[PDB]
Amino acid sequence: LIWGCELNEQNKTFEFKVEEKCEHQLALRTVCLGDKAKDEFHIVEIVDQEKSVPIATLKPSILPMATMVGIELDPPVTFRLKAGSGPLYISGQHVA
Amino acid sequence: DLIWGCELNEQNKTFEFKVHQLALRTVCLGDKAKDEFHIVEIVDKSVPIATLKPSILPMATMVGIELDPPVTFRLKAGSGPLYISGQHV
Amino acid sequence: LIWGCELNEQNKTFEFKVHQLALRTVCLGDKAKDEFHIVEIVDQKSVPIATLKPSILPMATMVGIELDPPVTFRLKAGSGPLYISGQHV
Amino acid sequence: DLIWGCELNEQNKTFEFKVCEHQLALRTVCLGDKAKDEFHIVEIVDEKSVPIATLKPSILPMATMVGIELDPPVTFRLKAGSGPLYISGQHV
Amino acid sequence: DLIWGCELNEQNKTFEFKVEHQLALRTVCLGDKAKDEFHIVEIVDQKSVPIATLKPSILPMATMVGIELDPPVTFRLKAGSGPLYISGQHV
Repeated sequence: LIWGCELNEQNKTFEFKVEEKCEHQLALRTVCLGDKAKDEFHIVEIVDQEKSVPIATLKPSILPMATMVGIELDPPVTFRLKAGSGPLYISGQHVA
Repeated sequence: DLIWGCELNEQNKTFEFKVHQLALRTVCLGDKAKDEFHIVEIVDKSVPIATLKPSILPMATMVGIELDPPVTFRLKAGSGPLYISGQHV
Repeated sequence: LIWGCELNEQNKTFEFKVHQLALRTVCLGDKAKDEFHIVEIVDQKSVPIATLKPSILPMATMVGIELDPPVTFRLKAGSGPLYISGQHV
Repeated sequence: DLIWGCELNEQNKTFEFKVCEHQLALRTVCLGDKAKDEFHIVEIVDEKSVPIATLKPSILPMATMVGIELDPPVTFRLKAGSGPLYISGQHV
Repeated sequence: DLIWGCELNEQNKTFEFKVEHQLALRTVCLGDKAKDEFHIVEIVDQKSVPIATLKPSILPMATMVGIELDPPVTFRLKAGSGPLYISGQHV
């Protein structure tokens, strides 16, 4: 199944988790802005312990999405909107 | 192994791919699309997967996205033409 | 190994003529007019695969598009020169 | 498995990555939101420097790196620009 | 395996990768002083095949995926002044 989250200013941080192990990874597929996103740089980072790794920088009028290739993560994973108001959408898939 | 494609627009905001797996390859705008952000998502949960705008980014390459039918593509925003392309796999 | 064509305003078509073609990139030449070019794959019908435009996106990387002969490439919109590259797989 | 990243910027232009064996697979390069609006170039140093990415905030603020798998130690340097420029990768 | 690259420019429009082992291309990118014009790079099968078009204020680099090449190959700057840089790995 396809997975998605939305990061935005009210909800800057989203923790993806899990009812089974199983060992399934989350493979990122794309990151993309909503069409009422403010016209400013939006930066999405992966958080783990404190270290975060920026992985995408976007801006509506410059670069509104990015294709993610090869990123496979071990749950639990935390995504965070380091900069920007969003909506910023992340998509992915379950992988074995 | 052989090419598939759909078209979404204002009067056709949806396309069900029904009855193997679909590998997406590209999403791109037609040349008369209006100059606005277009968002296409997968519903089966709604998950956006591309945001495009003719004078900013008129296409994207999709990598790794392989889907089991049935899946519906929706144009969450924008009026199209927006084309999705892919391959049976 | 390496292969490519050139579609343009005279030559809108190129037929890849009968194992397997892996597209690599599609890119515009430096004198394409500044307009939307669209390239579709035609079958034995039609699936737009790249939208480009010199001052917006003048090339794209193709990933995962592997084709069985025959297949034809059409310059649906635009003057060209537009170049496709590929590799026999 | 675990995600890796580094920040190259004007103060710290060079970042040396050091570790049963394990390559570093790069995933993305991207600019910070206060980077100056100028071209940033990043290169791998081994002395021969090979540039791998050029970015600029108002033109192309990030890129996806595909297939670049490196054997430690690797050195990243900011050939141009002041950053922040962020690199992400995975142990593989 | 190991990192390879070359600089192509107006004075040196060609670079020949010379001789088992293929070259997997990774990126192409422009220098911060390239002029603001379309640069094109093609593989010369010595049919030259363009593989990239870039321009500093529109698109200053691109990611190559799946291009693996047997030497001898030659890369040619079909337009543009450069510096244009190409990167790759021996696979």
